[PDB]
Amino acid sequence: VKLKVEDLEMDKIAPLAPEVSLKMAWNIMRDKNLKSIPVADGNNHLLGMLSTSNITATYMDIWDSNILAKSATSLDNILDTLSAEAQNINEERKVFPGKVVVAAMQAESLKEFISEGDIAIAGDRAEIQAELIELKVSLLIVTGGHTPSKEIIELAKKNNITVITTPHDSFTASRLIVQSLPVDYVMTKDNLVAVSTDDLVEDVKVTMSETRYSNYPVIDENNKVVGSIARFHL
Amino acid sequence: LKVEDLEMDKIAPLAPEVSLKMAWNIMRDKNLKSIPVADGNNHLLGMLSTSNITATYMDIWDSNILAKSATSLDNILDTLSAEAQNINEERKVFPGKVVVAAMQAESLKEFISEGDIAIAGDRAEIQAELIELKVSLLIVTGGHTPSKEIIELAKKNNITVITTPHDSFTASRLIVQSLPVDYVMTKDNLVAVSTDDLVEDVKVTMSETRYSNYPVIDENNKVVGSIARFH
Ligand SMILES: Nc1ncnc2c1ncn2[C@@H]1O[C@H](COP(=O)(O)O)[C@@H](O)[C@H]1O
Ligand SMILES: Nc1ncnc2c1ncn2[C@@H]1O[C@H](COP(=O)(O)O)[C@@H](O)[C@H]1O
Repeated sequence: VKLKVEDLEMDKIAPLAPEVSLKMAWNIMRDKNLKSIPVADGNNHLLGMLSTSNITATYMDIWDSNILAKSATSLDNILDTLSAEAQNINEERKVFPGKVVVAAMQAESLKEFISEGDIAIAGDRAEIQAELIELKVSLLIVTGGHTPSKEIIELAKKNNITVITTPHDSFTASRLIVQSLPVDYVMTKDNLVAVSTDDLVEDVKVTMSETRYSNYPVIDENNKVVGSIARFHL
Repeated sequence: LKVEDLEMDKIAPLAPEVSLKMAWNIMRDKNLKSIPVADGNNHLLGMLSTSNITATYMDIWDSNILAKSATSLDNILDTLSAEAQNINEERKVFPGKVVVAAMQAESLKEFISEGDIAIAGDRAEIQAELIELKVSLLIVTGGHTPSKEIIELAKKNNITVITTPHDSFTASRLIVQSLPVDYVMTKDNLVAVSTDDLVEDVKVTMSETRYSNYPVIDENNKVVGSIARFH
């Protein structure tokens, strides 16, 4: 009998969940030396492929802010990525709709640069933080590990502004934050070339030579993601 | 069947001083998982993967990174779409850390030290104090070219000063794309293949590793391209 895909020895790795961050994804991938990994849903049906090339394009190619918006990046992803902790959470805002801005300026001229719904990265100055609150940023990120005073926190409570503290400095926090993005915003979703447990190895061969992908997700006869295969397993 | 017989990617190798940005553009546009790096005589120096680029962006705490890597100013200018208003022509290296000068005048001394790379806005006072602190590189944001006065101060004190159209957040994201490929690429245990090898023998070689591509050399040890399992 000719060989089928299940007859091979492949990478039986658990697919990623679509809500996990680029950062969580890269750690999982790097630690298995994977060039790409499947994404699946709660029922373990194929949603996507995620390549290191996708991650990289996301860093190397961005004019676009509201990126946090378009990706619907969640607060948990930002806290994890910035090793941060929340002092107040607007529990009814799931999306941060504006752009990321380093509040470099002094208090009076912040309005020329920072709008309602923006994500502002500020330092340990109460004056700055109060003005960012009055401007109704969707998220205040305070740097240097300098947890804000109770007065500022109560003002965020009053106005329902999400406020968090990271130990990182503004530069570092600016480099990190894009690692927060969920995989599902970055992964490939269309024209997925998948392979069945029961396809003949000789058929898969043909199929694989048609494209140049590092890996192909393997799906069982019940349509569930079982792992992935590469040219190397042939 | 000889390796040369086969059909391959005939891609020109990267020069080792090229930035990650420029390198990614060439790869992205030729759809390359990896690419050879070679010297000015076309002898093999290394292999550069997108994994090596990504790892550089994800896993980095290490400032002085600009220093460790001898990142050049032309690389920073390109990446930041910047213009130089003064240049210290006797300094190839920027040795300190990158710091966003978000702070106020009198407080800068606590966070910024001599040799640092300061990202600043359109404030003469701040720019002047940064100069007085002897930063290696003052980067000015928002397309806000510094005043003649600030320019002459940089002149007398030999401080490199440049202006980028980008804001501080974006400058901070971009700057790391400046590093030269040779700081990032794999250098050792390079697995290469001769134009004049048995295709059956490159098959055994290849199965012992999981690399996307293997660079191809002729019998003069010149890099002619690369091949993959695909081929
Ligand atoms: N098996 C696949 N089917 C369809 N698209 C893929 C597959 N694997 C990767 N991709 C996508 O195709 C591009 C190149 O993938 P890769 O070869 O894995 O670097 C990236 O956008 C991937 O997300
Ligand atoms: N042909 C090769 N020989 C030796 N090392 C390589 C080769 N290609 C890539 N590498 C390195 O091995 C690691 C994985 O590369 P890749 O499989 O191309 O993502 C990266 O650090 C590469 O720089």
